[PDB]
Amino acid sequence: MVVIGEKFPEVEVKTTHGVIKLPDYFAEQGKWFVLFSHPADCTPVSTTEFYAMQKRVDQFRELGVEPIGLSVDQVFSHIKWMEWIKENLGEEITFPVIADDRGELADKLGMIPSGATITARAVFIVDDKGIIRAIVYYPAEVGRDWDEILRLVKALKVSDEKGVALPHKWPNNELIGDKAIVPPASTVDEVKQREEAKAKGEIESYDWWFSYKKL
Amino acid sequence: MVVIGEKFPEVEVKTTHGVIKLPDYFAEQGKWFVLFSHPADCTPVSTTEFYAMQKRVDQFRELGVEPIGLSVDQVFSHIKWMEWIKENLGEEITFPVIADDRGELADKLGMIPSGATITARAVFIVDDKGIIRAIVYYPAEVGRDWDEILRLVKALKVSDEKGVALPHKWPNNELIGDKAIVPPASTVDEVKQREEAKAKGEIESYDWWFSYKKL
Amino acid sequence: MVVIGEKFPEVEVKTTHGVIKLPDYFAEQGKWFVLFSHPADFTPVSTTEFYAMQKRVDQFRELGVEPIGLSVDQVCSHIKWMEWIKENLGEEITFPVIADDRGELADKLGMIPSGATITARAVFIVDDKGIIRAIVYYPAEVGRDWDEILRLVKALKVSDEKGVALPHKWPNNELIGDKAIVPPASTVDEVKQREEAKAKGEIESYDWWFSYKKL
Amino acid sequence: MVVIGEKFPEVEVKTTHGVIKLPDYFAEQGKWFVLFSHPADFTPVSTTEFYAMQKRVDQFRELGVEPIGLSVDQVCSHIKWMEWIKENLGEEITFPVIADDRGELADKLGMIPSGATITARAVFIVDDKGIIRAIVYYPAEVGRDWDEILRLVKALKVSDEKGVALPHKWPNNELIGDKAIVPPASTVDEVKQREEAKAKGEIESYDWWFSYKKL
Amino acid sequence: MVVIGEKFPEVEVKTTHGVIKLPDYFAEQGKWFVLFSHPADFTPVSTTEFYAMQKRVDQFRELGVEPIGLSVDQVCSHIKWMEWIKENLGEEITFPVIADDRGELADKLGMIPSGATITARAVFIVDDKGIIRAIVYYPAEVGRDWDEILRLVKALKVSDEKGVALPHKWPNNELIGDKAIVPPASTVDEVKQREEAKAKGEIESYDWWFSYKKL
Amino acid sequence: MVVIGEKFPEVEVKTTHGVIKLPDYFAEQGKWFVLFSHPADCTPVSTTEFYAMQKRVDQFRELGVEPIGLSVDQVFSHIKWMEWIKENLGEEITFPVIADDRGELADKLGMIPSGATITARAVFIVDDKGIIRAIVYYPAEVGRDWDEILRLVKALKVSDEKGVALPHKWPNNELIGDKAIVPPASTVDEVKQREEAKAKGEIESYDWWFSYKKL
Amino acid sequence: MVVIGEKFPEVEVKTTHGVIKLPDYFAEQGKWFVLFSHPADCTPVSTTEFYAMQKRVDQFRELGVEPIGLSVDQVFSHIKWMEWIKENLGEEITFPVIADDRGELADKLGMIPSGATITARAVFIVDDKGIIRAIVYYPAEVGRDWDEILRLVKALKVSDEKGVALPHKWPNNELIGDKAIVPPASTVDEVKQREEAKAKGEIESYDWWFSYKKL
Amino acid sequence: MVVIGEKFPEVEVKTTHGVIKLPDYFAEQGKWFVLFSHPADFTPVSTTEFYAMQKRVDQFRELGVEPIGLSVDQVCSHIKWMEWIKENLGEEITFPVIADDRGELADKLGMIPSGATITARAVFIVDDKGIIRAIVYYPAEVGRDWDEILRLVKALKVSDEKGVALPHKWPNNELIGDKAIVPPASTVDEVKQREEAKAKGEIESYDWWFSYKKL
Amino acid sequence: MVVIGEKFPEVEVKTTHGVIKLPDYFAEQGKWFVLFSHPADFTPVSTTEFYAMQKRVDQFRELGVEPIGLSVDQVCSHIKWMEWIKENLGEEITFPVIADDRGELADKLGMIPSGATITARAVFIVDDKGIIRAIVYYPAEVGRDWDEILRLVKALKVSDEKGVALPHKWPNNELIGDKAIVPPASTVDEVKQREEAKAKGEIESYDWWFSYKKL
Ligand SMILES: *CC(=O)c1ccc2ccccc2c1
Ligand SMILES: *CC(=O)c1ccc2ccccc2c1
Ligand SMILES: *CC(=O)c1ccc2ccccc2c1
Ligand SMILES: *CC(=O)c1ccc2ccccc2c1
Ligand SMILES: *CC(=O)c1ccc2ccccc2c1
Ligand SMILES: *CC(=O)c1ccc2ccccc2c1
Ligand SMILES: *CC(=O)c1ccc2ccccc2c1
Ligand SMILES: *CC(=O)c1ccc2ccccc2c1
Repeated sequence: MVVIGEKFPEVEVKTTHGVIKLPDYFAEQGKWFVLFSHPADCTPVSTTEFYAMQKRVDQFRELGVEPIGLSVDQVFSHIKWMEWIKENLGEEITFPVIADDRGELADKLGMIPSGATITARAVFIVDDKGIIRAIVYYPAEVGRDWDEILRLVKALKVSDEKGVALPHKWPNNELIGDKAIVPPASTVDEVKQREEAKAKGEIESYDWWFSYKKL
Repeated sequence: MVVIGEKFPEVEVKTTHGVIKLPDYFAEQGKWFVLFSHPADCTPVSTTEFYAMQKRVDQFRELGVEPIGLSVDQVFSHIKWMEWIKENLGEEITFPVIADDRGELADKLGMIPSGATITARAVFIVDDKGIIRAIVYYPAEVGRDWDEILRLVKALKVSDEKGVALPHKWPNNELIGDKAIVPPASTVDEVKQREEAKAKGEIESYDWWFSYKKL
Repeated sequence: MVVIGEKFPEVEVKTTHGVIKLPDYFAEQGKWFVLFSHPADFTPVSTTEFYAMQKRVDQFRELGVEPIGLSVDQVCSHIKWMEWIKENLGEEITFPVIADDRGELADKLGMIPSGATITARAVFIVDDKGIIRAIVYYPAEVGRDWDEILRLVKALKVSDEKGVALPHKWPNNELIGDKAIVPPASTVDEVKQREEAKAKGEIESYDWWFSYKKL
Repeated sequence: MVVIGEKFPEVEVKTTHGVIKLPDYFAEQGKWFVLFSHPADFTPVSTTEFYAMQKRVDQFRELGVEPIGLSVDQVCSHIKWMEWIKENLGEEITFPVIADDRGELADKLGMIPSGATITARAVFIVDDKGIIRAIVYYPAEVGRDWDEILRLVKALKVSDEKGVALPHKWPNNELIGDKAIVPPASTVDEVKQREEAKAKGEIESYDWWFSYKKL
Repeated sequence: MVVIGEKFPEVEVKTTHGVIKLPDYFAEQGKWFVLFSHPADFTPVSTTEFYAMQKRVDQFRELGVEPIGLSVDQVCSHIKWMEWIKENLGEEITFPVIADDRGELADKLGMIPSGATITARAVFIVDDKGIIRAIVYYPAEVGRDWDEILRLVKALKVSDEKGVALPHKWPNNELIGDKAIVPPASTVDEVKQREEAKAKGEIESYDWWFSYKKL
Repeated sequence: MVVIGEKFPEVEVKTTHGVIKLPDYFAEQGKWFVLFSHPADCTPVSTTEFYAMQKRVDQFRELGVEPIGLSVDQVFSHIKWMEWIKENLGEEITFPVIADDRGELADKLGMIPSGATITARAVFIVDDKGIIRAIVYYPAEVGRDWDEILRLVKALKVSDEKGVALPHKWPNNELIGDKAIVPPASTVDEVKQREEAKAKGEIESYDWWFSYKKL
Repeated sequence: MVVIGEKFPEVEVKTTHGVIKLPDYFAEQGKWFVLFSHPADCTPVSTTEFYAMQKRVDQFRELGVEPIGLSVDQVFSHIKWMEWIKENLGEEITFPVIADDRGELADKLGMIPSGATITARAVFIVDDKGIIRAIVYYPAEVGRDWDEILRLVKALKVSDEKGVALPHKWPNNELIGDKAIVPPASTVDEVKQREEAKAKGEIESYDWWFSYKKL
Repeated sequence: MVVIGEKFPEVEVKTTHGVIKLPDYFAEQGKWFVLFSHPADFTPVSTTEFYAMQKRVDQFRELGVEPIGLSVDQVCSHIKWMEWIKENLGEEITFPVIADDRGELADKLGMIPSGATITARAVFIVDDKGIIRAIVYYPAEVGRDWDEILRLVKALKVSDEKGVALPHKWPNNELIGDKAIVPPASTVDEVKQREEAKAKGEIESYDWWFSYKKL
Repeated sequence: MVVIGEKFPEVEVKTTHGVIKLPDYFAEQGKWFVLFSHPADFTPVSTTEFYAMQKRVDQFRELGVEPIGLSVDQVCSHIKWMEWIKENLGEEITFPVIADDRGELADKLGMIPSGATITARAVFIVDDKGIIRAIVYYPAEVGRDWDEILRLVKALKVSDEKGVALPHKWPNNELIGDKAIVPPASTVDEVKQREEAKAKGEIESYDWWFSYKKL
């Protein structure tokens, strides 16, 4: 019961890093946060996701995006589980993990499938304004791909710094490559695009179909 | 607005290939469908993405999954855009594209962003039984990856046809590789199965809940 | 839904020249507007229409009448259509083009043919009081004639300011010529003037009702 | 939300010994169950309680009463917690533990304290007929005493077998010792019956209502 | 009907010590109170319980908690029953006994069994803030044990002033003995804090969550 | 809640002489019952009415009317209070006393003095048909007069064996005296039913005003 | 349906002394009223009742209570009937007699028996505060006793004036005599000072609850 | 409330001859009834009218009409009134007397004068069809004349049994005598027939409309 | 729709004596009026009645009451009818006759029979106050008797001047004769000659309530 572009509910949650409020603990220091949920149905796949997210927690943090886990568990079970991951899989877990009980956040963030209080492997990208910028709902049985979520958060970043729209499989589109397209003029072209085209920058056009930055 | 597991609503949707009873046009014939969705026809990102997904439509077709597009527009715009893609890109669109003007289904499926009348870049994987099986909600500025929607529907089909859960980034997991994950022992008697199955060597395991097999 | 002499509905809508409300945005600067709706962008007959009435827009502008296009598309590809016309036809486009979606305004002006969702070729003359003065509905397959809408607007301005009525084919009429028609004598006392003003050479007449003056 | 004597709510619970029907599963084999809710897994007080219940689970079972745990946790981390107990405290847990996520059963039993979402330390004695016979609600911070729940169960059993009432701190009451208390005479034939029984010395008494017999 | 941690309902009731507003009488005058409810006056089990409660009312009061009885009876015959106890059992009841007719409070406290009018054998520990700390509903047939209620009140105090949690059967726990339990490390930084304080000799542990200090 | 002539509510309720059903227990043997309910508050007055009712229960019984007390007490307190009567006022109470629960029978009869949750001093005379013959509601503070209730019952009997009406203060009226009043004739036929063989044998005529059965 | 203690329903009723509001005429005059009622005018038993009521109207009024009859008849019939009374019985009825057509007031007070449209023989003693202090409901077939109502009123004024409670058959109780009952002690301190007062001899008692004083 | 020709209300009325259905207890045996209403029994004028109605009750009965009295009184006091008349005046009243309680039928027939509560002196001649044939309303102060009601009833019977009209003071008319007036000729051919019959001796007449035949 | 005692409705009526407001046209002169309605002019029975009213209009007027006719006719037909009466029956008609337009006064006076639009033979006695004292409703077929209406008006006037009630058929009563009936009022001052004259023969009596004097 949330959509893209809606404010994250600014709620109080107990994590393995204190008790925080979400678009305060991250939005205040101008941080995005990738809030990824977990069912308690499948928790060997959750383990692989936690091993992978820590395996690539630098890439998220270099981007200025804070990973933050979530599940309907208690904190003590999570710290014990993450210590198991450190012991068996040789990997710390450095990001916080929310512990919502009775699934209040998942009810107010729409992560509860109907007929089962948890079946969704949900990911929310929330920007430094607190805007829910992208949602993913994998099934419990299929572990996600954090390379894809890395690509999505890189694309959300680039579209924010450079105001562009990011093609399919950017930056490995088969037609284009890594070139991000400037959103087409919703008014007369001259307002920005003719001023800023290859006459006055690297906002070069692509056969008059669009303007790309390659940036 | 909708969640996984929840039934796909019954709705009559007009498409470039006719008018269909959407949850049943594929279910009755035993097909899955990736109801994906773009903001507006002829947008360059949506064009790169229709191109890419029709270039992967074969791989969606070996898996019994039928692509279908959606947009809050008219079939006229869909067909005009499809024949632009036809002539100008060296490939033609071979999947129905819904005209959901009036936003009857996008509202229903939570597909429009907050404060908008246009649709986001959504994907709904719906299975042969008409059950919403997966969702993603990319924003308009970021285009999907269909390789990672192959991997999600490849993994969904494998989990349905073999009763296994699939790890992070399967079949490219860094702990396991392509080996699935068998359901964890959720019973003390079933736990005793996993220490003997590991000892028997039938499956590999880490801790009687994280058990994986080459299958 | 509308008829002649009815107030043009108060509507807020986006255009290639920005977002305006157009019962009275053109009436604020005391100008008339010829709202013409065409079926689809990048269709050749609509392109000939737009090119021709850009070719003759200085004649509409001189008359204090502001052309404004319309179709159920985006300002996206309205701008791109204008750019294509500029390139391949050597002609700018200098008038707003409403991107009324959902067929909202087109449903209030009743210019969606029954059994369709694409606009016909409608034209509405609206005067600087916000009142509809003429409607035409050409079918989608027949391009209009802007020379005739221009003749309409010249004649209808002349009637508006000089209190006259204009004949068929004015100012090229076979009987009268370019002379207008004075309001018919709808009273016995007025018949006295006409039967007498005809004998002073201010107006010519066929009878006391068919009285016309050179102006 | 439940009271003594009320029938235990008919529910499905996923224990660590499979999925069972509560009022029934223990009813068929002529068994009571002491259902005790603890707040969370890997909790210190809960771990002392689980260790102490295992140390005297046989005393509960030779009474015909089967301890069953409960928590807002998951069957994974119940076994993992019970495995921790096995090698750290040397006492392997042999009774089921309900993994009542979303607290729903807890919500029906009023085991969730005010404002919280985790459970308190509740105990429900339920007999063969699925009737709640006793309830305690300790706070999360105070560990229960299973010797008092044993004493309560022993007394609850004797009052059914032998139709008596049991004195305070039976079988170590100050006034009586281990003699039970016959139900008080509630009519004038029963008071004369009691005084005649006290005359024949079958029972002792302090008065006609407070009459007790060794049993 | 009420649960742990709830505010004791604000109500005035008449006792053998006068009419008192009870969540406020000994709340304002700075004391906890143990509200215990017996089914009827001149009941033998209730008589043994009142005898025992007066035997350990000194121990209750020296802890700052005041016993208060309750029954669906009159203040008349409450005093008559206490008088009977005084001559027959040779010790005088010093604590107030609420006489709530028609079971107003006894339904506000969910303290009458199902299919009954008489009250069960309930106990409510309430702190000086008016907060229900613990609840124990015993069946009419089983007399309570006030040594367990003393243990629970001692532990509730020690948990309030010393900010700890108390193990099962404290201060005679099997694993620990009389030593309290420090609240578990709910954060990974607190996990290091417990790990380091363990190598400071002031708490010892079997793990980072199960830590128990000396007092 | 009940009026004259209305059925006594068929209720089962527990007495000092065992659980009985009211309109039926006494109508079995076709004898009436006088149900007198006292408040549980003003014990001293009720003590004097129980003493008086016992002093004249022989006169009530030989009339075929069974006294039956009622109160919102417990049978233990009741039949310890009646023993107090026997011990301090020297007469055994020998009539049943309903110890009703919640005052349910008080609600069935509307004997509640307003504002309070207790009873007034009600008296219901119910005949061998379960019909309420008379109703008295004294206040809690004023004892009744059973002698008056004696002559009300004697009159209610004699009015049934003879079909008469009984004058004021019968049989000690100062005008009419002992003699009853045969109901005045309400049909011409009844007029000759009153003028039969010496006017029904031995009913006399006062002057001509009424006929009476003197004895 | 009105019980002891309820405010008398404020009604406007016609009487043989004009139209009068009931909880005003006597309340706003310092007087209580004994509102009695007979079934029908001119009936011999009701005539004896009216004769006796007029014979002791002086005793009633010197006591502060003034009688007011009532019937479901007309004021005209009361006037005629009282003329018969004055001529034949030689007593001029002085008190007002209500006449309520449709029996609305009699319906508010439950004065009409079931299976009847006429009134029974009711008596409502109401104090100057407007509160119903006593009710009796005799049937039509039994004439009332105004000596009993007079004793009740004498006894019920003394309760208001002297703040006591009056025993059975006061002032001719077979235990006490004419001495009233002081409020029972409802506190252990009150109990103590009750034995002190008995020792000092101001009151005399059978127990600490049954204390009486000679006035 | 009723007019001539209106069907007499169907009502059950308690007479002194038992309950009867009033319009048709006499319509069944083909008797008319003269319903006459007096203010009250034991009224001096009403007694003279009842005496006189008895003194000519045979003339009414031998003529097919049944007298029936009415008052707002009880059926007794009619019986007692006839007994006073039978002994003091020597006439035993043979006709029934209605006693409508609470003025039901009096309201229906409009015989309660304005500002009063008892009936006036009404007379309703009702024929064996249940049709009100005549109405008189004398005031309470003026006794009626039953000879006028006799000649009115004789005239009504003649006019029904001869189809004729009866003159003023028939059969003692000044102009005509005992001869009855034939219905006036309401048609020109009926006029001619009357003139023919006048010139036949079949009728006499002062005009075609004022024709009378001896009968 | 009117009853005895009401004020005669204030109306404007056109009579053969002019247009009057009749409730007060006669009231102002201090005169009663007997308003009588016949069905139609040139009706035979109506003609005998009009002849008879004129025969005794003197003894109506020497008594203070003015006859006034009424019918739903036109005044012109009224005078033509009086003229017919004068020439044929040889007598004037000196009282007014109302013509009401389609019966307004007749319909509000209930003079119109059921299922008809003409009047019946109604009579209304109206005193100088404008109060309806007596009503008769004869049918159209039965002529009235003005000697009885005289006796009624004599009796009404005697009752108003002498304050008595007139017996049946006064002054030709069978029992009393021509003597009136003195009121049963008490009037302590007045009732002394009611006793002495009772033995002086001035006031005779059949009983204490049935008393009559020569007047
Ligand atoms: C959670 C998990 O490991 C697992 C494995 C296999 C499954 C098959 C079908 C449905 C759910 C499954 C979950
Ligand atoms: C499977 C699961 O949920 C879980 C919870 C806690 C754990 C602690 C240590 C090792 C493994 C765990 C697994
Ligand atoms: C969908 C749209 O706006 C569009 C843009 C360009 C086109 C070119 C050729 C044919 C159809 C087109 C449609
Ligand atoms: C609507 C839009 O964004 C767009 C972009 C590029 C186009 C190229 C050719 C034709 C139409 C276009 C529309
Ligand atoms: C009020 C009540 O229930 C009561 C009153 C007097 C008593 C005397 C002795 C024993 C019990 C009593 C109870
Ligand atoms: C019950 C009793 O003894 C008592 C005493 C005095 C009272 C005064 C006013 C109202 C009720 C009372 C009851
Ligand atoms: C029942 C009634 O109205 C009645 C009864 C006896 C009577 C005696 C004398 C006079 C009137 C009576 C009326
Ligand atoms: C009501 C009734 O029966 C009644 C009323 C007045 C009377 C006066 C005199 C004689 C009898 C009467 C009866």
